[PDB]
Amino acid sequence: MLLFCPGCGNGLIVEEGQRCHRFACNTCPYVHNITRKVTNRKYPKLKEVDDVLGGAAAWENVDSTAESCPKCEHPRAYFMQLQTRSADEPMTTFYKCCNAQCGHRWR
Amino acid sequence: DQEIVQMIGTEEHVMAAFGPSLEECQKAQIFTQMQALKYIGNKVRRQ
Amino acid sequence: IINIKKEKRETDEETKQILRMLPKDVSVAELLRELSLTKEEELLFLQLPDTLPGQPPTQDIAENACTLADLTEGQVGKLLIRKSGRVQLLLGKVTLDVTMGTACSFLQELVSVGLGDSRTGEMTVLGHVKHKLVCSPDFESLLDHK
Amino acid sequence: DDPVVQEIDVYLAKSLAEKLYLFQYPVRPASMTYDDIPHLSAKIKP
Ligand SMILES: [Zn+2]
Ligand SMILES: [Zn+2]
Repeated sequence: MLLFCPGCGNGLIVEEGQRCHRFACNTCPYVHNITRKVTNRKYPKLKEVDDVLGGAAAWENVDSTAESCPKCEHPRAYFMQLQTRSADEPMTTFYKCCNAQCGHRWR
Repeated sequence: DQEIVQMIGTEEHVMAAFGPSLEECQKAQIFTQMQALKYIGNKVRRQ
Repeated sequence: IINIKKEKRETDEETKQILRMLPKDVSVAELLRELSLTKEEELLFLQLPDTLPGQPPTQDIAENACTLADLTEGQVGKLLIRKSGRVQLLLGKVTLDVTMGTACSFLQELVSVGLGDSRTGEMTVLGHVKHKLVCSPDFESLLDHK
Repeated sequence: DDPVVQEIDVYLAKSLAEKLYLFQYPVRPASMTYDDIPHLSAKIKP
């Protein structure tokens, strides 16, 4: 930890004297011998995440259900709408249909 | 230095972050106002 | 090792780093425990406003600031403690409110430095200061009054 | 909220108006005091 001298208030460092390890300041003859054990834990953060991802139930966090696509007309789908282009007057669509492991990706 | 640390903050993470600054300051022989002013003047650019 | 000269932790309220083995108070409960729970006297440090609701008595004036240096001795006001924790100070027709100031943890020694002679004086340590009070005008009442 | 109890009076004293000083140590906690430390002198200016 951070310790300060009661005399002048400067930071105390740990050195070795003639009898035992002691805290001392660099601007005053104040010292303090260590009698019992002193500890300073920090408890660093541990890795809690298992880093497992990609589940089909978690992936199907989308609105698209029971629609009709021009590729395989399967019910389960995955739609995305984009409006980030002023030159294109209409909007932009991205539809994916992987109900029977098709994996389509078009505009 | 105790007054400086009290002015910075009394939180454990605050002291843990400010520790390296105190260590770098104690590495040099700057402990009074005159020495710090002399160091700054040495670092002062000519006008 | 000497017990009254150990190293002090950064937290002044938790300087007990090594051992041989605080909730924020309120002025009403403070005075209650200072008077009912115990009878020992206590030295307080309250901050009064810049101008008191009075006039300097024959001090050669102007609506200037009226501090304690102009008032005389004797009873100057009363300290009321209402319900729900209200702590007011009746200094005449108006009523100020007293709240807890910054909770100081460092040493504050109230001393009396009396320069009786022009060459040698006496410094008298009167006591220690622990709590700080703040007295403020009740501007809401002053506004709703007129 | 009426003033049920604790009707303390406030008195004023002018004996030590010009001789009262407030000394606070920003680096010394209130736990340790200078009562046992033998003092030697104090320089001061009016
Ligand atoms: Zn020191
Ligand atoms: Zn389909």
